[PDB]
Amino acid sequence: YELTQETGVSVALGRTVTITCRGDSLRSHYASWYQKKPGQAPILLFYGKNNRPSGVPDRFSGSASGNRASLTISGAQAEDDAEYYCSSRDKSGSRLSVFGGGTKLTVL
Amino acid sequence: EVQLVESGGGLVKPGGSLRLSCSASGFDFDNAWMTWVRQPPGKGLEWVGRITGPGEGWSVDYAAPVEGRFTISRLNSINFLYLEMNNLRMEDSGLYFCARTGKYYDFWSGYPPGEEYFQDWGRGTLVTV
Amino acid sequence: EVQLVESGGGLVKPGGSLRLSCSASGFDFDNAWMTWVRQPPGKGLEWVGRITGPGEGWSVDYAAPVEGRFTISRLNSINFLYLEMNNLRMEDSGLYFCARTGKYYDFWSGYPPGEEYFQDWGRGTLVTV
Amino acid sequence: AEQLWVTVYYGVPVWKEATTTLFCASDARAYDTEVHNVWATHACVPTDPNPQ
Amino acid sequence: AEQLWVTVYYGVPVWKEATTTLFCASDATEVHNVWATHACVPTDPNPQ
Amino acid sequence: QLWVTVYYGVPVWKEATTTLFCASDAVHNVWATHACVPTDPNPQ
Amino acid sequence: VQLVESGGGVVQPGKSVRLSCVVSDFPFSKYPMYWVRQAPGKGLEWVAAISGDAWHVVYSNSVQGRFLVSRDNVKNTLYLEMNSLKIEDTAVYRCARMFQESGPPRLDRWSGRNYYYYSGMDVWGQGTTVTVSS
Amino acid sequence: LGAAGSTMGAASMTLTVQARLLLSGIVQQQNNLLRWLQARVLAVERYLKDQQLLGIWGCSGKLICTTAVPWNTSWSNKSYNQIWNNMTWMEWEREIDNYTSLIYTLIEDSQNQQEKNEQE
Amino acid sequence: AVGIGAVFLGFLGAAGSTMGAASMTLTVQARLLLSGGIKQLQARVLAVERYLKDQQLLGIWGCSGKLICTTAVPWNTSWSNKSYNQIWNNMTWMEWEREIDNYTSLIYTLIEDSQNQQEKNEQELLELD
Amino acid sequence: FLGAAGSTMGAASMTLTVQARLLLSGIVQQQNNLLRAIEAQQHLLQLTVWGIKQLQARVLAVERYLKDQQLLGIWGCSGKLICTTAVPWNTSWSNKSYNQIWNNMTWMEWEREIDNYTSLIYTLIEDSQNQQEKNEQELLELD
Amino acid sequence: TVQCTHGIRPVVSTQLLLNGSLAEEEVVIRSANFTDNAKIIIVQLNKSVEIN
Amino acid sequence: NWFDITNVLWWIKAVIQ
Amino acid sequence: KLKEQFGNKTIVFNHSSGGDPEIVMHSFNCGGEFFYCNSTQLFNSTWNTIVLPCRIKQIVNMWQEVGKAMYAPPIKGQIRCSSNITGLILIRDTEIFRPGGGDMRDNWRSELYKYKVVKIEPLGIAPTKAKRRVV
Ligand SMILES: *[C@@H]1O[C@H](CO[C@@H]2O[C@@H](C)[C@@H](O)[C@@H](O)[C@@H]2O)[C@@H](O[C@@H]2O[C@H](CO)[C@@H](O[C@@H]3O[C@H](CO[C@H]4O[C@H](CO)[C@@H](O)[C@H](O)[C@@H]4O)[C@@H](O)[C@H](O[C@H]4O[C@H](CO)[C@@H](O[C@@H]5O[C@H](CO)[C@@H](O)[C@H](O)[C@H]5NC(C)=O)[C@H](O)[C@@H]4O[C@@H]4O[C@H](CO)[C@@H](O[C@@H]5O[C@H](CO)[C@H](O)[C@H](O)[C@H]5O)[C@H](O)[C@H]4NC(C)=O)[C@@H]3O)[C@H](O)[C@H]2NC(C)=O)[C@H](O)[C@H]1NC(C)=O
Ligand SMILES: *[C@@H]1O[C@H](CO[C@@H]2O[C@@H](C)[C@@H](O)[C@@H](O)[C@@H]2O)[C@@H](O[C@@H]2O[C@H](CO)[C@@H](O[C@@H]3O[C@H](CO[C@H]4O[C@H](CO[C@@H]5O[C@H](CO)[C@@H](O[C@@H]6O[C@H](CO)[C@H](O)[C@H](O)[C@H]6O)[C@H](O)[C@H]5NC(C)=O)[C@@H](O)[C@H](O)[C@@H]4O)[C@@H](O)[C@H](O[C@H]4O[C@H](CO)[C@@H](O)[C@H](O)[C@@H]4O)[C@@H]3O)[C@H](O)[C@H]2NC(C)=O)[C@H](O)[C@H]1NC(C)=O
Ligand SMILES: *[C@@H]1O[C@H](CO)[C@@H](O[C@@H]2O[C@H](CO)[C@@H](O[C@@H]3O[C@H](CO[C@H]4O[C@H](CO)[C@@H](O)[C@H](O)[C@@H]4O)[C@@H](O)[C@H](O[C@H]4O[C@H](CO)[C@@H](O)[C@H](O)[C@@H]4O)[C@@H]3O)[C@H](O)[C@H]2NC(C)=O)[C@H](O)[C@H]1NC(C)=O
Ligand SMILES: *[C@@H]1O[C@H](CO[C@@H]2O[C@@H](C)[C@@H](O)[C@@H](O)[C@@H]2O)[C@@H](O[C@@H]2O[C@H](CO)[C@@H](O)[C@H](O)[C@H]2NC(C)=O)[C@H](O)[C@H]1NC(C)=O
Ligand SMILES: *[C@@H]1O[C@H](CO[C@@H]2O[C@@H](C)[C@@H](O)[C@@H](O)[C@@H]2O)[C@@H](O[C@@H]2O[C@H](CO)[C@@H](O)[C@H](O)[C@H]2NC(C)=O)[C@H](O)[C@H]1NC(C)=O
Ligand SMILES: *[C@@H]1O[C@H](CO)[C@@H](O[C@@H]2O[C@H](CO)[C@@H](O)[C@H](O)[C@H]2NC(C)=O)[C@H](O)[C@H]1NC(C)=O
Ligand SMILES: *[C@@H]1O[C@H](CO)[C@@H](O[C@@H]2O[C@H](CO)[C@@H](O)[C@H](O)[C@H]2NC(C)=O)[C@H](O)[C@H]1NC(C)=O
Ligand SMILES: *[C@@H]1O[C@H](CO[C@@H]2O[C@@H](C)[C@@H](O)[C@@H](O)[C@@H]2O)[C@@H](O)[C@H](O)[C@H]1NC(C)=O
Ligand SMILES: *[C@@H]1O[C@H](CO)[C@@H](O)[C@H](O)[C@H]1NC(C)=O
Ligand SMILES: *[C@@H]1O[C@H](CO)[C@@H](O)[C@H](O)[C@H]1NC(C)=O
Ligand SMILES: *[C@@H]1O[C@H](CO)[C@@H](O)[C@H](O)[C@H]1NC(C)=O
Ligand SMILES: *[C@@H]1O[C@H](CO)[C@@H](O)[C@H](O)[C@H]1NC(C)=O
Ligand SMILES: *[C@@H]1O[C@H](CO)[C@@H](O)[C@H](O)[C@H]1NC(C)=O
Ligand SMILES: *[C@@H]1O[C@H](CO)[C@@H](O)[C@H](O)[C@H]1NC(C)=O
Ligand SMILES: *[C@@H]1O[C@H](CO)[C@@H](O)[C@H](O)[C@H]1NC(C)=O
Ligand SMILES: *[C@@H]1O[C@H](CO)[C@@H](O)[C@H](O)[C@H]1NC(C)=O
Ligand SMILES: *[C@@H]1O[C@H](CO)[C@@H](O)[C@H](O)[C@H]1NC(C)=O
Ligand SMILES: *[C@@H]1O[C@H](CO)[C@@H](O)[C@H](O)[C@H]1NC(C)=O
Ligand SMILES: *[C@@H]1O[C@H](CO)[C@@H](O)[C@H](O)[C@H]1NC(C)=O
Ligand SMILES: *[C@@H]1O[C@H](CO)[C@@H](O)[C@H](O)[C@H]1NC(C)=O
Ligand SMILES: *[C@@H]1O[C@H](CO)[C@@H](O)[C@H](O)[C@H]1NC(C)=O
Ligand SMILES: *[C@@H]1O[C@H](CO)[C@@H](O)[C@H](O)[C@H]1NC(C)=O
Repeated sequence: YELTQETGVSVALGRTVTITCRGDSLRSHYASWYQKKPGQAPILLFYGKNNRPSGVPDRFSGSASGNRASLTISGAQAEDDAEYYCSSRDKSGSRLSVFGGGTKLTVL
Repeated sequence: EVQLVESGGGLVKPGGSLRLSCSASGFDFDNAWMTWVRQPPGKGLEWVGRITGPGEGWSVDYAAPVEGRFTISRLNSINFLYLEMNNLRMEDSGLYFCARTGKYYDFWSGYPPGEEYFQDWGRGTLVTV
Repeated sequence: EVQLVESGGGLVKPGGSLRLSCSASGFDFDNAWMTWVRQPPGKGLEWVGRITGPGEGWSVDYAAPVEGRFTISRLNSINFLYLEMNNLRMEDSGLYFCARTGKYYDFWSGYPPGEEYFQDWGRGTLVTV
Repeated sequence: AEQLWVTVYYGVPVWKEATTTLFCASDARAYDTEVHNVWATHACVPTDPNPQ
Repeated sequence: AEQLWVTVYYGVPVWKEATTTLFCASDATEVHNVWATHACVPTDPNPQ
Repeated sequence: QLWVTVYYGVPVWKEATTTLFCASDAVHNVWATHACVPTDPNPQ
Repeated sequence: VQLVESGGGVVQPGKSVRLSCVVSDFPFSKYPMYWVRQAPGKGLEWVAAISGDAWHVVYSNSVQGRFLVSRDNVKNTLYLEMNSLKIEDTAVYRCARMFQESGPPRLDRWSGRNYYYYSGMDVWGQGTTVTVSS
Repeated sequence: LGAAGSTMGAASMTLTVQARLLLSGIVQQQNNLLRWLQARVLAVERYLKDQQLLGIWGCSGKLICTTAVPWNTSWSNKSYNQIWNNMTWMEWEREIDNYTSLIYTLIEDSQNQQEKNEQE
Repeated sequence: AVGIGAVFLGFLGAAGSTMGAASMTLTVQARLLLSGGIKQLQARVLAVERYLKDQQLLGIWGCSGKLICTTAVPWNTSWSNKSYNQIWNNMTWMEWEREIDNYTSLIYTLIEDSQNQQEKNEQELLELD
Repeated sequence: FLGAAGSTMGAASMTLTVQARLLLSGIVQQQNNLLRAIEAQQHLLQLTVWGIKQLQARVLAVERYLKDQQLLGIWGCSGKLICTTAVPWNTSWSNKSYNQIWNNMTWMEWEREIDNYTSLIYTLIEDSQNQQEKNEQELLELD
Repeated sequence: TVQCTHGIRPVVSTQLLLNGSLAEEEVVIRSANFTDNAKIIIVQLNKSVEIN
Repeated sequence: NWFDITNVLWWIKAVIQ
Repeated sequence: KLKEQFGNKTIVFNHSSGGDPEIVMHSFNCGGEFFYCNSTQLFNSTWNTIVLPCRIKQIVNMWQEVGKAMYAPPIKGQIRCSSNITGLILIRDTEIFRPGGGDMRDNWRSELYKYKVVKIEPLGIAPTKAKRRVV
């Protein structure tokens, strides 16, 4: 999984947490971010350099520097307790896509 | 109001074939890029392949472990997406998702071919090999 | 293997009408220029008119003593050539030939519109006025 | 999603029940020559059908 | 060679032999004649 | 100049002597249905 | 015209031969053919029939599935191949032409199904004889 | 028949209403067959006369269609706005009734018998 | 002394099949709709008077002479809760014309006066340039 | 209108530029004057033997006109006179060569050449082209 | 779907039916309510019974 | 064509500098 | 096959009754000739070469209308017609079956127990994504 994510990250309820995603392809390509809970379809949270899809709460933001990309949940809620995946090119200039390993975010 | 329902998943012996379907609603299926994503058991999301639209000639791209075995197609007349799988292996098994695919490219910082994102997903259909 | 068979010739009163046919075979009739030539009795060959092909818009040219009375046409679907004659006179009578028409133009000495030559002929059909 | 528009079709194989007029279509051999067969009324319609 | 295609011509000069039912045409009044039966379509003196 | 445009559907009329058909509103009357068609829904 | 056969003789049960009837002069693709079997001292039994375009084949019930017929309109031949031979098949085989001409198949409008007309026979070949014994 | 008093440029908006109700009108004869159709058969023949005639005139399906036939002012030399924004349709028919069959051969020949010789 | 099996299709032969299989079959129900002691004649007019009506309604809709055609009238999802691929792959026509029986009058008014009336005043006034 | 019934098929297409010699025009100039309403100026005065026969005469004028329009209507050839199709000619129908059909042949003899095969050609236009193209046209409007 | 119905000989007889048409090798008997007393019992027997 | 669009834009970005 | 709709008991057969012999005795035609035959012998009861006395009349009523009546004297010689039986008409009334019958439409109901005539409604509409080209 050339896109590397944290296995697990905890956050106190109400507090702010940032999950990151690293890979060589991120030096050339943005990432997009998805929330998934078991038994449910994934949810597009954030993509591009600064794009959040309507209906997604403002607590979510994406950002990018060097070879890493990161999602920040400001003021984590109970609903936010889920799996988060990033997705991007697998190599620079690729027509193919790839997913990170996925970060389990338990809310404390 | 977008709705995607995968189907056709089931138990299959190694080496066997299988055909997953996806009924698309709620948007313009015809010009929409579609993608197949799977989740193996106890593992994360994995990109399988994606079919493009008219301008791209309905070109399709495939993940390496699946290239040559799998075939993605569409019949735009009834807004169905398909996934033809041949010569399956244990690791082919998981939950298979179909998802509306958006294209993104920022002009001043972008690098071709920009990036693809998955705005709408279905519930998935279970493949057991 | 080219074959041309004229038909439709016969006895007709002065002032009358008549329609000669020509069935073409052995070559590409469609893009071929065709020409009508007649031989009055006890006289020599006489150029009647010629229809061109597609690039020329099926344009037709006519001999002066015949311009206005005669009409040359084609139905390329069954490789037939036609000659519609109206208001005939004694001197309209003779033996009527149809012939595949070739175009010739030498670059360095030529003068437009070069020259037309008659590579294949039929046996003719007899017009009596 | 997409906009849909109505599309006309002709010769669509459907039916409703109706009550119409059927017609006699009898035998047509040996109806001539004194055969005033009142059922045939001299071979009502001479079809001799090929019942496909 | 040229792969031939089907062409429909409407107005070909063909016929067969057939049977039919006919109708009168009288060329002309109180209508009380047995044969003439002036309840009948009038003719046309066109030479047809 | 003046070119002659064809018009189909122009509402003009002659006078014609022709056949009408009777419509009677609606037991075993001779005018009921053995002469005419049944009941009149609406005149316009 | 001339109408004979070939390949006749005598074989065992369980065997398989194929005769060869050859016509002479009439256009062979125009006409259908037949096969008939006269048992010695008995009447006649119809055997088989082929269409003119070699598309329609109708067999007798007794010899159903065992035999085989075919045409070759270019070589103007007529074959009767046989399988699973029994002793009661010992009789005289005859090659025979339809009396009338036949047309092409008909294709009734109301149901998409063709029709091959079949009528009887005028020219019997003198025919070979196959005997099945030990 | 509502725009029968309109000018020829104005009554053209009611062309659809006249065409629809030519055939059978509103449907009478409310299935009362209880207890003798030549007038019913003629109305179809009046209808099928015209649709075939618009079929020969290259103008089936339409209501208003153009041509390649120029006008001949010996029919009526009355110019454009002398009639168009000045006259109804009953009067325009009473100017062209003598010339009617003469118009029909010219529309037949020089518009579709002509354009049959442009097909190729 | 005749007989062979089916070749093309039969009359009403697709009337238990799906729409996607019956849509290639319409000509057989299209041909035999017209051809087939006064009481024969009273049938020979009703068979005509039904044919003209169905011919006439295709004429008004800008759809005369074609077997199928499309319009620009939008399908209204209030008319059908059926999904798309269920219609084109599962439902027969005989069932289908019990389901939209009530809406039929709304449909026919919303073809003519909606579009093909409107596609002539728009059509006639695309001149002047 | 039968003026070229002895002419050849390669030559009868020349005079067929007149509207099959104004074929259908002879009907409308007839039924304008068949519908002389002297029949309505009498109500036939009775029911007569002729009016029984005229009624059976006008029906065949109605029906056999329609059977020629409908078949032209279904073939994607509505109202035209010479239209081409997409059906390939099969040489099994006629092994005559090209010029013999056109330059060297009548019409009514050519009827008896393919009067057997005629009905197969009828189905092989509709289900091969005019059923077929309408679906492929509708696919080209899906986009 | 047939063009035309099968053989119907319109014979006239009470209390039986003579030159009729018979089903396959079971006997089938139909009626309207088949519990009601004043109905008609239609009998179709699988074989023929010859009469002189 | 998307894969061409991105390429042409990247090129334009390169050339205009 | 009379049995399997109720129990397994009490089947009988009984002869007809009621009125003048034209509805009692068995009626049928035979080649331009009319027969009224006695059929009482045919209906003995059961449990879980017969000769019948036939009678011939000449003045014969029309089959259902009252009023007019046809008539036919026969041709020369004797008359013979072999025939068949593929059905009979009974009534209900230990459960009594008697040969009833007053309508040969029921005979034609036995002949036409399969058929149904439906008209084609060939025109139909459906939606899709396509659209007429508009300029
Ligand atoms: C279209 O289809 C129709 C059919 O379908 C129809 O339409 C459908 C739509 C359906 O509705 C369907 O129901 C319809 O029916 C086709 O019509 C068919 O056309 C053919 C012709 O092409 C007809 O065949 C002919 O029939 C006669 C008998 O038919 C009569 O009766 C019918 C109906 O009752 C009439 O319609 C018909 O007109 C006749 O009156 C048949 O006898 C003919 O055969 C003889 O003549 C030919 C021609 O000579 C012989 O063929 C030759 O054979 C020799 C020998 O090998 C060859 O060397 C030659 O090459 C060959 N060909 C030619 C051109 O010569 C044929 O063998 C036979 O010849 C006779 O043979 C006998 C026996 O040998 C011989 O008798 C001998 O005499 C001598 C001296 O006397 C000695 O005594 C001998 O012992 C003795 O045996 C005799 O002299 C020979 N005579 C001659 C002249 O040679 C002919 O086949 C067919 O009837 C007709 N109908 C049907 C239902 O099929 C139509 O063709 C289709 N259209 C197309 C374009 O294909
Ligand atoms: C122009 O028209 C042509 C003719 O049209 C015909 O007439 C018209 C009037 C109208 O009715 C048309 O409908 C009609 O078709 C068109 O030609 C047709 O083309 C189609 C192709 O689509 C042909 O269909 C093929 O049919 C073959 C035969 O099927 C029959 O036979 C099968 C069994 O075959 C039999 O096997 C035995 C084995 O023993 C043979 O016996 C041997 O015969 C020897 C020779 O005599 C010898 O004597 C030996 O002793 C003897 O053992 C026997 O001969 C043989 N039968 C034949 C006829 O040869 C049956 O299973 C079947 O039910 C039927 O009875 C098929 O083999 C073939 O399938 C094969 O080919 C496919 C494509 O080539 C291939 O994909 C398959 O995998 C398979 O290998 C086809 O199905 C049809 O026959 C043609 N018609 C005629 C009359 O021949 C023509 O198409 C058209 N032009 C155009 C451009 O379309
Ligand atoms: C149930 O179905 C059966 C058979 O399916 C019917 O039985 C047949 O009924 C008909 C009608 O009566 C019988 O036809 C009659 O046959 C008489 C015997 O003719 C014989 O002799 C001639 C001499 O050449 C032979 O050709 C013939 O084959 C017989 O061998 C005829 O004499 C009758 O003709 C009379 O009427 C004509 C009409 O004008 C007179 O001109 C004659 O002079 C003559 O008087 C008549 O044709 C037929 O025989 C019956 N078949 C049998 C008994 O096997 C049943 O009728 C039917 N059931 C009912 C109730 O109708
Ligand atoms: C779908 O159609 C309705 C209108 O059809 C109505 O409902 C039918 C079942 C029948 O009863 C008809 O007679 C009706 O006219 C559209 O909804 C209407 O929108 C207008 C907006 O101006 C509103 O005034 C009406 O009340 C609505 N009618 C309703 C809700 O029944 C609807 O817009 C159509 N949908 C599309 C996509 O065009
Ligand atoms: C379609 O409409 C019917 C009712 O239509 C009315 O009655 C018909 C006889 C005909 O005259 C129509 O033009 C009328 O408008 C609906 O039938 C109802 O169905 C429900 C449940 O099935 C039942 O309770 C009602 O009694 C029925 N109505 C009547 C009047 O009896 C039917 O549901 C409609 N179908 C659709 C898909 O809209
Ligand atoms: C009648 O219905 C059956 C199904 O009930 C249809 O059979 C299907 O045909 C298609 C066409 O090849 C196949 O893809 C399906 O697999 C078939 N179904 C099954 C269960 O095998 C049949 O086509 C229908 N009849 C007609 C004339 O369409
Ligand atoms: C019909 O036949 C039956 C029985 O074959 C007749 O009924 C009895 O016949 C005997 C013989 O003479 C009489 O003694 C009886 O009085 C008859 N009736 C009863 C109820 O037993 C019957 O008479 C014959 N005729 C008719 C018209 O039914
Ligand atoms: C066609 O005209 C023939 C006269 O000319 C012949 O035509 C060619 C095809 C050769 O057959 C050759 O013998 C002659 O030059 C007639 O003989 C014939 O009957 C005509 N009709 C046809 C072929 O249908
Ligand atoms: C028969 O037709 C040919 C073809 O046009 C013509 O030459 C000939 O004059 C015609 N026959 C007669 C007797 O006119
Ligand atoms: C009828 O007359 C009135 C007044 O004269 C006029 O305003 C009206 O527009 C006329 N009708 C038409 C259709 O022009
Ligand atoms: C039509 O115009 C021509 C001139 O092109 C003229 O000769 C002719 O007289 C005009 N028609 C009539 C009926 O006057
Ligand atoms: C038409 O011509 C006649 C005679 O030349 C003339 O009196 C009349 O004014 C003309 N009308 C027009 C509109 O030109
Ligand atoms: C229309 O014609 C009438 C007829 O008399 C006339 O009074 C009126 O002035 C005309 N109007 C125009 C605008 O030409
Ligand atoms: C039209 O023709 C009739 C009959 O020839 C004639 O009486 C009438 O005056 C003509 N109309 C004109 C305007 O000349
Ligand atoms: C139609 O779809 C349903 C799904 O709800 C399915 O159960 C049914 O089998 C389908 N019909 C046919 C004829 O297969
Ligand atoms: C039907 O007929 C067979 C003999 O053909 C007979 O064995 C059987 O009993 C009959 N069926 C009934 C219900 O009697
Ligand atoms: C049949 O038996 C009796 C008589 O009509 C009645 O009570 C019963 O309801 C009937 N059953 C039906 C009509 O289903
Ligand atoms: C026969 O009837 C008895 C009692 O009425 C019942 O127990 C038995 O099951 C019946 N026989 C059959 C085969 O049903
Ligand atoms: C049968 O019915 C008749 C009357 O139709 C009656 O007289 C007779 O006694 C009955 N027989 C039996 C065994 O029920
Ligand atoms: C049986 O039928 C005969 C026929 O004559 C009848 O007389 C008798 O009453 C019936 N019953 C018995 C038990 O014999
Ligand atoms: C009628 O039956 C009796 C006795 O059963 C017998 O003697 C006689 O020959 C039969 N007659 C016929 C024509 O069957
Ligand atoms: C009458 O029954 C016999 C009994 O075998 C049968 O052969 C015959 O065909 C039947 N009659 C008719 C007209 O079917």
